[PDB]
Amino acid sequence: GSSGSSGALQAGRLGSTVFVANLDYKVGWKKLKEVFSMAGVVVRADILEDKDGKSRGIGTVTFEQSIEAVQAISMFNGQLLFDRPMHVKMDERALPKGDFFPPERPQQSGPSSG
Repeated sequence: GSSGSSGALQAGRLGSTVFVANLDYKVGWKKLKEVFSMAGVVVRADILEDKDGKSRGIGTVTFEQSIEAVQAISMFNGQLLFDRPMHVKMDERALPKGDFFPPERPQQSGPSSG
């Protein structure tokens, strides 16, 4: 069987979700969320765990509007929390919002007929 042909790329950095890494064990979804509350309202706040169960210093925060999300990422980008720098980067999976329509406008004109 073939090795394993793969393919991917990053074309469209959209969304609000933010990936947080290098967090303190003590830091819980509570504090994390409460903190991110600054940039804006956290629609969904939770922490990422591994097989063992203990958080690997990685969390996830979801704001309401992109604007708010961005602010946090920055205001938190390189922020020293509990004597430990946090890593807030824009999420990868940019899920849509069921909002998109094709360009359809009522325009008809062309008086030409032999």
